Amino acid sequence: GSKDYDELLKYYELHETIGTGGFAKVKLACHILTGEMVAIKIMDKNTDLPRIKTEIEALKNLRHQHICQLYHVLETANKIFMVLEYCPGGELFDYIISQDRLSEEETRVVFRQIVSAVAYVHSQGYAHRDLKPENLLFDEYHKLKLIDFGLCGSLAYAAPELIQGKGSEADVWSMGILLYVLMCGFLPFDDDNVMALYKKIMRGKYDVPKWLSPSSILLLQQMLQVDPKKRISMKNLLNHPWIMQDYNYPVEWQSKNPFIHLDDDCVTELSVHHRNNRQTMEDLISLWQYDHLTATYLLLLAKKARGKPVRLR
Ligand SMILES: O=C(Nc1ccc2c(c1)CCNCC2)c1ccc(-c2cn[nH]c2)cc1OCc1ccccc1
Repeated sequence: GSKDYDELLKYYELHETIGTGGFAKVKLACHILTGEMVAIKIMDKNTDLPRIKTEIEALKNLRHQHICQLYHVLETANKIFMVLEYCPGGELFDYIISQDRLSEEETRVVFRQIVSAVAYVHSQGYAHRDLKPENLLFDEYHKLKLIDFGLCGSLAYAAPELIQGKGSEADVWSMGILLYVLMCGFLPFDDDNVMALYKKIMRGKYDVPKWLSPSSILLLQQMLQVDPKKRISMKNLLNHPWIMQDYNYPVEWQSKNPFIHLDDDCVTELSVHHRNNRQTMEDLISLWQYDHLTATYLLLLAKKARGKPVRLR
């Protein structure tokens, strides 16, 4: 009887509704061809348009093993549907509060996935501008994926010039706020009034607790430079000693999930399902229109790395 869930329910089986906040709620669901669990961000357009499409059109052109992958895309008459990677681990935010502060070791593993994500985003020419621990999840395998692109509670991680409206280096500051929140358990510049914080952010003076490594403070000092030209570049960030402390080899920000290389095993299987020549489907898949076929393929080689047999229904 669903009037708007026509197309969706033809390709997915609905499950437990999550995310309820009027503006958007995410319901997990099962891709029936692949039997693979997905999350679907449901938004009606009665409660904006461009900010969302700026996120979706970004996500259309970025693929990376630490960005929450976007599959099919669907727009109803008064609704919009986005299916994305399954991220049951939850926010890194709650993961922070789970165990008070985070060890330098544990903070190092989380953070290097973050830089590899953000360093790849910058290669393609985008900046996320809104980096908060509420915007990065854990997949089924404790890998980290970033969401809520949108811009391409959110002021504390904002760079000084981002409040000045005066360009990728705003994230290097945001990641510096992240790391401080990671190893400790609190923010560099927070307080109850927004007026006082603007002052503290432009002032750039923040405390430094007991437990922090002499290697950390250096890195944060290079990251929390109100001078964006004196802020540390992404190039030096990928080779930095704190980042190469134990885990000792360059941050592999190179996307291992490509727009260019189509896995044969998945495309051979996909062609027998549609009754096409394999060469015919390969070019068709490379369109990446983010309709059903793209969802089927990208959850098929995902099913492959999952270890499952590469089958449909
Ligand atoms: O599948 C997602 N989340 C998710 C799935 C299962 C469970 C949990 C969470 C909470 C842990 N215990 C219950 C199991 C999931 C995947 C992608 C996106 C997403 C991708 N772009 N934008 C949003 C959002 C998702 O959720 C939203 C969420 C809900 C509660 C907190 C944190 C996050």
